[PDB]
Amino acid sequence: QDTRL
Amino acid sequence: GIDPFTMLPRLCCLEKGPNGYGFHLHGEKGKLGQYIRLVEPGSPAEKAGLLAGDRLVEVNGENVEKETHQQVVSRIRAALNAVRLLVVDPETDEQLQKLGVQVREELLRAQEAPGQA
Repeated sequence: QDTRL
Repeated sequence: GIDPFTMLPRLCCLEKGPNGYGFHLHGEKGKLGQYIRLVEPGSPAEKAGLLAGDRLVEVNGENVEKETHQQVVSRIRAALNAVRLLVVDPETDEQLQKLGVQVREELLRAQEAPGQA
């Protein structure tokens, strides 16, 4: 689910 | 027509905001292929000039393409306050790769502009 930074 | 000097990977110094930098990076499950998926409108990332369609090539000056998706994200997270994200449009990258010059920092570190922050 994408990658949050 | 006349095309300008297409060889200008933009270095975005991303500030540690609330709990990160405020963008979603998507990566293909190999090595090389890390692209920005979505940017938070309330992030220090967007003001740094990071767009929701750029590719991350280097972190702080060193290439992070041959890493893993985890390691790429970890590179950015390893920064306490500020980290220099070198990003370029994947469309422009097509033109840039054909030039292959030392645009990595040599070109980026042009003349100085003392005044604004």
